[PDB]
Amino acid sequence: YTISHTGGTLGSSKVTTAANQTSPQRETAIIGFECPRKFAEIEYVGQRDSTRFIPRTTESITGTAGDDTVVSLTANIQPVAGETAIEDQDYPVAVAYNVTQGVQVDIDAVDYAADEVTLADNPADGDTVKVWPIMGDGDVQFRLVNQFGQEEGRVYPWATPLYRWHDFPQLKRGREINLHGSVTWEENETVEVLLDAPQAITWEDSDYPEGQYVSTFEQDVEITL
Amino acid sequence: YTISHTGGTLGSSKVTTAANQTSPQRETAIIGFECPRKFAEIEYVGQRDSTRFIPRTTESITGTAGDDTVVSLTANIQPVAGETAIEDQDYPVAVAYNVTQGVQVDIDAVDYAADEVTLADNPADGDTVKVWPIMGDGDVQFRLVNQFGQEEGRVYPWATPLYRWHDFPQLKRGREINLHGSVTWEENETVEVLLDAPQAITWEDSDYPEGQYVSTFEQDVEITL
Amino acid sequence: ERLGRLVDVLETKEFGDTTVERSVTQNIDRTRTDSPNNENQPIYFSTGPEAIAVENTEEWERLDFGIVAETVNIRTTDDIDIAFADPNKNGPVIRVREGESPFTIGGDAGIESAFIWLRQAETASNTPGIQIIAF
Amino acid sequence: GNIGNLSAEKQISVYDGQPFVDEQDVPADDPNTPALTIEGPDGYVIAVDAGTPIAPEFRDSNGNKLDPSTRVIVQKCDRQGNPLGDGIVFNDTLGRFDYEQMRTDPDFMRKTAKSLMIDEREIVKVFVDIPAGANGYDADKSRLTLGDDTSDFGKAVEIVDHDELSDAETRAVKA
Amino acid sequence: GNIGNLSAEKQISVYDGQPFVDEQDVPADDPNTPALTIEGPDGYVIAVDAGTPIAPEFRDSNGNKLDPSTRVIVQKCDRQGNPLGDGIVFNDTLGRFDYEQMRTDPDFMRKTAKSLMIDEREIVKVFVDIPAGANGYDADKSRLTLGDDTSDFGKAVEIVDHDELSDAETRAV
Repeated sequence: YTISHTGGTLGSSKVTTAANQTSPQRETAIIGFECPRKFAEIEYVGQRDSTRFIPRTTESITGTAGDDTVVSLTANIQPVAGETAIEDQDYPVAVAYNVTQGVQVDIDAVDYAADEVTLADNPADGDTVKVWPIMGDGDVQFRLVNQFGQEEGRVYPWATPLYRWHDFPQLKRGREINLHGSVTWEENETVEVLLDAPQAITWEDSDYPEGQYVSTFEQDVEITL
Repeated sequence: YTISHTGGTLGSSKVTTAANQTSPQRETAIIGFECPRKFAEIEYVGQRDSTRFIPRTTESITGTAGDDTVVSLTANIQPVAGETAIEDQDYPVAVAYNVTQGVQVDIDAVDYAADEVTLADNPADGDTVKVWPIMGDGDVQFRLVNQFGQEEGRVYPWATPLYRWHDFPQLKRGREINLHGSVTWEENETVEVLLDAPQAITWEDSDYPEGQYVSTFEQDVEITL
Repeated sequence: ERLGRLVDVLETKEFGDTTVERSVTQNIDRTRTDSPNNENQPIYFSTGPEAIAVENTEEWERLDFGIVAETVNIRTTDDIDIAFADPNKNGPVIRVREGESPFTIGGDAGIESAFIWLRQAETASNTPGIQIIAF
Repeated sequence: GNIGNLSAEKQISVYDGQPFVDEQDVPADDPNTPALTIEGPDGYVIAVDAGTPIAPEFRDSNGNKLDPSTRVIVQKCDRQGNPLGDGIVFNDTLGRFDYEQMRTDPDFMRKTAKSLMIDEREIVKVFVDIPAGANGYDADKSRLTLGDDTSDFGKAVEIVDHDELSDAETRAVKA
Repeated sequence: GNIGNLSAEKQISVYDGQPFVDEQDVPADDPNTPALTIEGPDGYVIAVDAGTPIAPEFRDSNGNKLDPSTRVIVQKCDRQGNPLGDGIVFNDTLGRFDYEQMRTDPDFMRKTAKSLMIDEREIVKVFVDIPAGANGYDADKSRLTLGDDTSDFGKAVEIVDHDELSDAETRAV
């Protein structure tokens, strides 16, 4: 007997785990999906069952006179399914928050060439702002990990570039990402998603206005019972 | 044992010739596609092999108070691909330049029946402005001249509306412009594109901002080597 | 089964002088040393005494013998590019310049060649030359 | 705890930053100089079926586009760096091209004509025939895209290790 | 340096500048006048099949689209300037046409429902049933395109010369 489920940021139980990477570039183990006692087994199939992955990071600034523009954010600011205007996109490239004011902010203008942006409200001298743009460049892939804390193998190991997820309309059928390879969990065992990039992933930043999860990773999968 | 090439404004050589027509409406030559010794033959077949034509004329005016509108442009303007918005065109529709100031004038709005436009800038007195709008109506056809400077014949001499080369999404599959007839060059011989329509046409006018070439004729064709 | 050897016989294979209805009179005549009958003589290609006044730079110019050739010799002033079987096809090229002239190729190595293509190599004045053959 | 087994004909796309590729900024009107230079990967083999898209993200230093009259050419080369005349796949312009969905909509995917198969040490080049007024090519700020493997559209590009006498016949690409 | 010959079946599309149809500006309650008087070309015959698109680019003297409640019909006629009752291929409205994509995309193209053939002195007439409220019609700022000789989508028109047995069976309507 089989069904279809979704593995997600929170999944069927809170044995799932998530954590960040380093500032130097290295494959770090970002997010781990561990299997419960409720089920019997799990499967995931590339080219059949799709996967969505919205990464975003954090930077911040202090204010002063004339600071309407924000500099190159240490990443290449891609479009969003090839689109440019924030209103027109499946999700923002960029979000901002004035913490001194304790409010959300919106964007005036953008410059993908110099990887810079420009905002509505010039914040005050000594004002504090945090910003959440998309994650830039980097590579990502999967890993199996047994009950012993030990690796067992990777899955169609062609590490996928980061930008490709941002370059498509991930919801639209046909354009939905399908990775490759196959896998089969067991009971007490784990799978991991790993990443290398020049920037630090973030989740659960309390000051974020849109929701409790700036970034997500979700996947259609197949379950026994 | 053939392949698909493009014959364009400049293309495979510089034996190719561009030149104008006359103001007495008198069907003259425009462009000479002379074939070189690199190749053996060229094969053009309308209904199969696409073509494109951005024709664009010249007018000249003096600026003064109230000269925000450019007057009846003596050219049949259309909506580029049906849409009238300057920004959402697959390409612009008319651009003008104030020479004494040496400055582009990007456009606010357009009049499609009267074939007029209105701009952001009010140039000054004794001041020279020039406009290059897309040419509108007209009738053209292909001619074949041997190496002897003398005609053999034409290629389906049904005139085509000059405005059709703007009408569709020129690049999208299935929507490409074509024509009728077919033709086969030889080594040194020449095809000559001919035209008549109510005004002159121009190229290489230096004060044009957008490219060294104001207007172009392109044709996807087939080649023997 | 011996008919295979019959068709494989070498009078019909690798005869140096290609036989097309060779009268024995003509065969005899080609080996005389007394006077120039129409088969006494060889055949080749040259262009002299004067060199060429080439002026092309881009589009390859052809030259054509009446043969297949087996060795070539060139005498040049300054600079050219040279090839066999160009350019529509994905053929190669050679560059030649002064200090390398007089150029020559073809041992009895196995060239088979009819056509040559020439181009004024850049990096010189208007400076072409002279092209010579032996079978 | 299985991961499963794979195939040979891996399906990909191609772009600038991969490590078998060379970008190179370009002046005004020197077509002979190669902008983009693919070489073979030293051991695998590449295959590009016909009817295959291109998404060239070509721009200037100052972020803007180039002249629409420009000619992009994709040409096959020898194993050294020379062109070949024959074996061209593409010769068209940029005014016909649109960047904001060039890898999304197949109706916007402008495509190839010929098939193509590349061996170990062979080279492919891109060339750019331009007027003299332009502002050149800033390859940091421009890029290219070719195919896609996640979708089911256009046609992904094939790569393989070696399968035997198919290779013996593929090696007949030699002139 | 040959050009290559052709077939009699000249695959083309139609438009207004072709001087074998005359355009006529219309009032808002003149159903019977031909806006288009499509005379036989005096030297050729025309053929069309079911499944043929129409590009009714009917606009006013300010470029506004006319009333979608208008109806449009096209029909074969006699030689003296008079319809035939039979010989209809199209009867629908302007509201079923999206001008920015009426002649571009497939699903925004309406098509014929019958066969059709026209001789050298025959006439076809397009008729335009308007209510009075509209601003009539203008042709100078308007046009048409019947058939499509440019796309994989749609079809084209077959203009032909005299081809003996076929033309005999054709005149044997």
